[PDB]
This record gives sequence, C-alpha cells and structure tokens, in this order.
Amino acid sequence: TLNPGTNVAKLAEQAPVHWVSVAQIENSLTGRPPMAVGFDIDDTVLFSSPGFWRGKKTYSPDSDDYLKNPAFWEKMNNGWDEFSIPKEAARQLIDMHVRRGDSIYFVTGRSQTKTETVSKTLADNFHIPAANMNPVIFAGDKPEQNTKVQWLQEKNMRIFYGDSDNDITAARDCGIRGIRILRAANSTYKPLPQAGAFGEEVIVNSEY
Amino acid sequence: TLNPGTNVAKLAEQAPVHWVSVAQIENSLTGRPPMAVGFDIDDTVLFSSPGFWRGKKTYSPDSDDYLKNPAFWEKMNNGWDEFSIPKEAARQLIDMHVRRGDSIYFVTGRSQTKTETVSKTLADNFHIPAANMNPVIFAGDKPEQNTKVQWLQEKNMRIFYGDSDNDITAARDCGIRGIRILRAANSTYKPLPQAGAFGEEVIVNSEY
Amino acid sequence: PSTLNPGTNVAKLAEQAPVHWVSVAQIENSLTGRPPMAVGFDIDDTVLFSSPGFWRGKKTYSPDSDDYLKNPAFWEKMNNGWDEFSIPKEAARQLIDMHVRRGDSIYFVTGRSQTKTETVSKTLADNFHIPAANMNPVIFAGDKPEQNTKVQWLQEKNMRIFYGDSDNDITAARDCGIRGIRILRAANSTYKPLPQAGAFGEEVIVNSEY
Amino acid sequence: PSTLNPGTNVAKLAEQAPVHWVSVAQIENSLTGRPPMAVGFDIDDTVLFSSPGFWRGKKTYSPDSDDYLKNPAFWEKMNNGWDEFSIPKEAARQLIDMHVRRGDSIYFVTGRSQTKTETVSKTLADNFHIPAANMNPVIFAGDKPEQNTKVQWLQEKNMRIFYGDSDNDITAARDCGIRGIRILRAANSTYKPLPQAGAFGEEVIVNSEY
Ligand SMILES: Nc1ncnc2c1ncn2[C@@H]1O[C@@H]2COP(=O)(O)O[C@H]2[C@H]1O
Ligand SMILES: Nc1ncnc2c1ncn2[C@@H]1O[C@@H]2COP(=O)(O)O[C@H]2[C@H]1O
Ligand SMILES: Nc1ncnc2c1ncn2[C@@H]1O[C@@H]2COP(=O)(O)O[C@H]2[C@H]1O
Ligand SMILES: Nc1ncnc2c1ncn2[C@@H]1O[C@@H]2COP(=O)(O)O[C@H]2[C@H]1O
Ligand SMILES: [Mg+2]
Ligand SMILES: [Mg+2]
Ligand SMILES: [Mg+2]
Ligand SMILES: [Mg+2]
Repeated sequence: TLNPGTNVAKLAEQAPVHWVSVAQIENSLTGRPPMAVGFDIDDTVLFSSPGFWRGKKTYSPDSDDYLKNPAFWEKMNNGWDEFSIPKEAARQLIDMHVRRGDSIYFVTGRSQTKTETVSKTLADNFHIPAANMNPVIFAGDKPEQNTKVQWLQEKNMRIFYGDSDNDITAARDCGIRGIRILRAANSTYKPLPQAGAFGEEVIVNSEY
Repeated sequence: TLNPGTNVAKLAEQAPVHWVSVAQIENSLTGRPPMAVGFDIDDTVLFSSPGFWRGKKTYSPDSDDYLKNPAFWEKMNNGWDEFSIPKEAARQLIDMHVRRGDSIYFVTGRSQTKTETVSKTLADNFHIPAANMNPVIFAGDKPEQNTKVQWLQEKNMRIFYGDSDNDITAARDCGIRGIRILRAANSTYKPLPQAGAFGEEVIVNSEY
Repeated sequence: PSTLNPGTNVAKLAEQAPVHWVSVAQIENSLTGRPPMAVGFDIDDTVLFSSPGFWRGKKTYSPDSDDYLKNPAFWEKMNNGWDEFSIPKEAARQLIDMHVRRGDSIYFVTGRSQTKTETVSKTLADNFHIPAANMNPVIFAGDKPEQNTKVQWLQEKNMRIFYGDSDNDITAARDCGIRGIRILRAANSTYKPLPQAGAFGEEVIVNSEY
Repeated sequence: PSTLNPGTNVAKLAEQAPVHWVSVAQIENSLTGRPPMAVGFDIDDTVLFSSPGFWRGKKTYSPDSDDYLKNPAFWEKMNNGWDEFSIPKEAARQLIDMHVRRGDSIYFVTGRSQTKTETVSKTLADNFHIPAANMNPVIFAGDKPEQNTKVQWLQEKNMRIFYGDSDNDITAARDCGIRGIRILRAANSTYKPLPQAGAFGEEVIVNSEY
C-alpha cells in the first residue's frame, strides 16, 4: 500500500451527479420575470471557517461546544467575517441574479445576536444594489424565530443555494429548486457533505 | 514546456454534464409498463472498430471509401463482428430492460446487405430472449429505407441510447429520452464526440 | 454499488494516486546524449490492442474458460492473421517514432506461444513504419508458470529499457536492473482485471491507454 | 469556453499531467535509516492557510491594490495575531508529525516582512504540537541588509529538505542542491494565480491542498 498505483478505469470513473454551470442556470431562467432567491451563508457565499476556527481555539479547543457559547456568536456576527473570504462561485451567481432584478435573501442558521454586521459585509463584498439587498435572516427553532422552511415560503423564494444537506431538504420540503454548492476541502466544518446525494443539481467548480 | 505541471483547480475541474447510472435510469422507470426502447450499435453496445480497421486497410488504405465498398459491408455484417467486443454498460442496460419486459430494438447506420448475422451476434452476446429481441434495423437516406427518426417514431421507442450526436438529436426530434453512451478512447471512429453537448443524460463509466 | 445517489465532494474530486507520471517528451529528454541502444516492448496492450483476437479465440475454443490460451490451434490463428484486427496504440507510435529517430534497435518480446510461422513481425513493422535497420523479428518467450520468461531475452539483447502494461513486464525489467516503463492497459481490453500501474514505483506514461 | 453545453469525452476525463506525485508515507520511507537532520517549511499556503489575514489586510489598507504588502501597519497586525485566523493544513500536520517522530529539527522560513515582535512561532508550535527540542523560531528571510535570503538560510542551517507551494521555494532548494518538495496551494487562497506544481520536475505531495 506504499505504491498503490492506479488504472484508467479508475482515472475516468465519474460519480453519477447532475452537474450544472452558472450559465446553464441563467439559461434555464430565460424569460422568467424577477423573483425571490435565497443563499445559505457559510461555505455557500463565504468561506467563514477562519472565524469558526478562532472561536473553537478560544472556547472549545477539543470540541464543538463553542457553537453554543453566546460569547462566540457576539464576536462572529460582529466583525470576524472581516476575515471571511467571499467565494467566486457566489460572486457569479449573485451578479447573475442582480442582472435579472431578482430579490436576494441570505438565510443563516447562526445564533441570532442583538446586533450583526454580516449584512453589511455581504453587501460590500458582493456590491449588491440597495434594490436587491435584504437584511440577513436568522432562522431557527426558537419561539420568536421562524424555521428555514417557513422563511423560504414566507418570502416566496423559488431557488435556494447551499452546501449542506439541510439546505437541500429545506428546498425540497417547500417544493422549490434547491441547488448545491461545494464546500471547500479546507473548511473546518467536517466531514464534507456528499454533493448530489438527493439527486439535486450541483454547481461545478463552486468550492472557491 | 517539458514540465507543464498542474494545480488543484485543474484537478477538481468538472464539465457541466448530467451524469446518470444504470441504477438511476432503472429507478426512474419504476411503475411504467413495458415499452419499446432502442440502441445504436457501433460504440454503443459493440466495440466494432476491429472490423472497420481491417476494412480500411483491405479496401481503402488511404481514404474512407471502404465505407462505400459493398464488399466491405458483406464482410462487416456477416462475420467480422465475431471480433467485436461487447460493452459492459450495454450488458447492464439490456439486462435491465429485459427484466422490465421491454421490447428492444437496434438501429444501425451500417449499409444494408442481403444477409446479416449481426442480429444473431447481439442476441447471443447479451442473452436477449426471443420475446424481447427484434431483427436489426438498417436506416439511411436510401428511398427504399426509412431514416433513423422515422424508425424511432414508427416503433414508438420511448428511450434511445447512442454514442453519437445524431443519436441524441434524433431522439430530441422525436420528443423522447435520448441517453448518451461514451465512445471508447481507442475507437477508430474519430474525433470523439462531446457527450453532453445537448444537455442530455450521460451514463457513467460507459466507455467499456 | 448499492447507493442510488452516492454524490461526491471536492476532496474526492481532486484526490490523486501517488504515481510517477511521465510523458514521451520527458522520456526523450532523459535520453539526450545517449548513444543508440537496444530497447524492448511487450506487445499485447502495450503496442497493440489485440483483445479482438483473444476474444474470438475464447469464444471459438473455450467459451467457459481460459483453456484456449494453451490450445495450439488458437495460437496458429492469432500469430498468422488475427492481428489484422488488432488496433495499434498511438502512445506506442510516439515511442517507436522517438526511438527510431534516436537510431535505437527495437525488440518485441511477447508471452504468446511460439508457432511454426508468424506474421506479427510484419504487422508491427508495417503499422508503425519501422525501418529494417531498427526492426528485429518478434521474440516469442512463451509463458511458463512460476517463472518469468522475458528476463532471459532482456539480458541477452542488452535492452536498457522495457515498455509494458503488465506487472511481469515491470518486474522483468527490475530483475535486470534496467528502466521499466509502464503503459496503461485500455479499459475495454478483455484481459482483466486491469493492473495497478505504478505499483512498483515505476514511471507510468500519461494517456497511454489508446 | 463560453459554450453552454461543452460536454466532455473519456480521453479528456482520463487525461493526466506528467507530474511526479508522492505521498507522505513514501517520503517517510525514503528517509528510513537516516539520522536526525534539519528540514524547512515555507509558511503561507504550505503549513497555514493564511489568506484570511491578507484579505482583511488588503480590505483595510489597499482596497484597490496590493500596496498593503508594503505597509508596516499591516505586517504589525499580520505577524502579531491575525494568524489566529489562519487555518493549519492537514498535509502539514502529517509531515511535521513524521519529522518529529524522526527527531529532526524543524525550521519555518517566510518571505513576510520582519517586525520587532511576532507571535507566529508560538502559533505554529501550539497548532502542530512541536516539542521544544524540535522547534525553532520563525526565520524572516529577505533583501534588507539586516537579514539573509531564503537560499542563505537553507545553507546556513544545513536543511536537507524544504517544503513549499511557490516556484521560488522549489528553485531555492535546487540552488542549494537539496530536495525540494511541492505543496499544493488551495483553490480558495487569495494569492493568485495558482502556480504550476511540478513545473520543475519536483515531487508533489498528493492531496496537500488542505
Ligand atoms: N466545526 C465547524 N467549523 C466551521 N463552521 C461550522 C462548524 N460547525 C458548524 N459550522 C457552521 O456554522 C453554521 C451554523 O448555522 P448553519 O446551520 O446555517 O450552518 C453552520 C455551518 O456553516
Ligand atoms: N473510421 C471508422 N472506424 C470505426 N467505425 C467507423 C468508422 N467510420 C465509420 N464508422 C462506424 O460505421 C457506422 C455506420 O453507421 P452509423 O452512422 O450508425 O455509425 C458509423 C460508425 O459507428
Ligand atoms: N483473457 C485475455 N484477454 C486478452 N488477452 C489476454 C487474455 N489472457 C491473456 N492475454 C494476453 O495473452 C498474452 C500472452 O503473452 P503475454 O504474457 O506477453 O501477455 C498476455 C496477454 O496480453
Ligand atoms: N494576495 C495575497 N493573498 C494571500 N497571500 C498573499 C498575497 N500576496 C502575497 N501573499 C503572501 O505573502 C507572503 C510574503 O512572503 P512569501 O514570499 O514567503 O509568500 C507570500 C504569500 O504567501
Ligand atoms: Mg452552509
Ligand atoms: Mg454508434
Ligand atoms: Mg501486455
Ligand atoms: Mg507559501
């Protein structure tokens, strides 16, 4: 197993996945009037692991307990995304939907905080025009919160983009089009999900 | 440029193709009653390049005129397929349609000859029962014979499998499901087609 | 093989086997300055996609097994005509052309059984346009179990490089202390299972499957 | 390139660049028996995904350019804390773990501008759990008369191997006659274009992008 080798059958092997490009998505929307579309945030439009990594190293060195620590979220939602790297795949998707005049919504599962600068970070990085921009929506199971599925129905989103399985299942529970984005290999959120596990479309080269 | 090297973006780059597996196609047909389906022959179910390679070397060493030589066709359709290698992807597909009780048809652009043993070779290599088997259909512009499209319609084929672009557009012109098979890299019929150039489904690992 | 929608991920997409890939140009470059030498090539799945004949052979003599490989009648047909159905490999044309320019002596060592007559040498010389000056009649080493018949020939002709798709081709070169370079066996070949190219740390030529 | 449905073919799907890939296990095996030695690692995109800091730095001091790489205020931040946001690479952990078991002396060489203080050494020692006997303070190489070049440091510490993602990391190892090994730079790194790994015939570690 020091020199495993390979063969051409293995080199050409393809996973039965429905791949698509931004251009093909645009083409499929030809003629449709403006609509509402939504994006997950982490690993979908932003490589935000730097902040999650510092948070982990600061509150739960050997675990993920920091995800439930209020002190982590106050900092994550109010500045640490200044270290989050915007994804090129998202930049192209957002420009494309803005050209169409569609309404752009960002739905996140991050713990809601009193204040947040995530909305500002998104609008500046992706040059979203005021007419298409909407404040970040924090979905959750809390009583004062609405779940992700309710927010997709409420805003009448017709397309939802995300890297996680719950992003795709949410779209399917609403009967809308859920499109998978690939999570970068160096994300700290492991293991990487299996893109295409629901027979959904997956955007090519969307890891960066 | 002795050492062009590479980078991780190139390594993971994917063409926006809609890949599918035999299992997925099967699952997509659950509940449907037996129907009529068709297969292109060359490079779809049989690797027949051996016969054509010898044909050219025997009849047109410097051109593709052997394709017009009726002496070549007498040989190709009456024995040279004994050297043709059955494709495993076809084997899986044919066994699947048989289990369903579907009616299998083979359509070829090969020149028609008085006799032909291709039908026998096909029924024998894939163990096609008499109930599902049908004599090979030869098509073309000869006013004495029907074109590929016309044959697909006349037999009401719902699915057509092929490695070439005309196999897909033919299905498209008929409003049926056209599924692409990959042409082996060592086939003498070049250049290789761009599987997926029409947004059609392409079967994985179907080159052998 | 039991999951309807297995999906994938980017780490899996970019995953590489630790193999030493080389191109023909790189091989040629590593030979600059070297004087004409003797080099060898295995035949089946290295220089010729010959499965068509072995396929007709099995169907004709051993539909249920591999006894045809020991049948003298099979070898008569295979070595005297069936390679007319064998398809030359492009990767091989490039190597052979490269060695002809260098002025090297080209040898073909096969494990096929020796027969009274053989037209394989002629097929090779014609399909690859090998000059008489560099051509040598094919050496049929045969195939004796628990022993590698090729070693003897690589030593006697003092071959400095041996090209092959099978493990025994590479180990043969290793036994002689010479440079064994691997060629990929096509996926549609009937000789299965496919070998693990790079399993001895040897150089593997890119895109050599056709 | 602009075609909507480009499609593909099996020759393109199986196409391989002629590159010499190696695994960490192969590297370790090639060191078997050899006594402790000095080894060096480049920092950015080799052991740490540090783009987060450079991204924030550019956004803060040079929104419309690369001038921040010349601003002292940027380096102060970068070398004294912003690496808390740097993500350590797995390929690096495996390599450092292996050299630690061997007992080798580990050096980190960076082209980052030097500042009066720096917490980078501390970040690395902690992140990769390097024992005090194998750890050495980060070396800031450069042009300034108060410092030495990357080449000079590799020689001065007598490093036998040097790991890096950039072309100048590999040519530095070549100039010193030592073994230079390439690490793949992550696709989401902000330092672009990505370099052509294996452009010098060097060994390239597989799956080293994360
Ligand atoms: N260990 C982790 N490292 C990085 N990001 C994480 C980790 N665990 C969870 N996350 C992210 O935190 C987000 C919280 O809300 P979401 O469910 O929208 O999606 C989650 C992930 O994007
Ligand atoms: N050079 C060639 N090598 C192999 N097969 C060929 C070559 N030229 C034509 N063919 C095949 O001959 C077939 C004739 O009918 P089709 O058009 O269905 O498809 C054609 C190809 O599959
Ligand atoms: N089942 C098979 N299908 C195709 N070729 C085969 C098969 N079994 C053996 N061979 C070939 O027969 C050759 C005999 O000599 P070699 O060992 O040089 O290489 C062997 C293979 O190339
Ligand atoms: N735009 C950038 N994004 C990320 N890192 C960068 C960028 N420009 C320069 N660098 C890094 O800054 C480092 C300075 O020293 P090095 O030459 O060792 O390596 C350089 C790169 O790793
Ligand atoms: Mg996400
Ligand atoms: Mg065909
Ligand atoms: Mg062989
Ligand atoms: Mg670097």
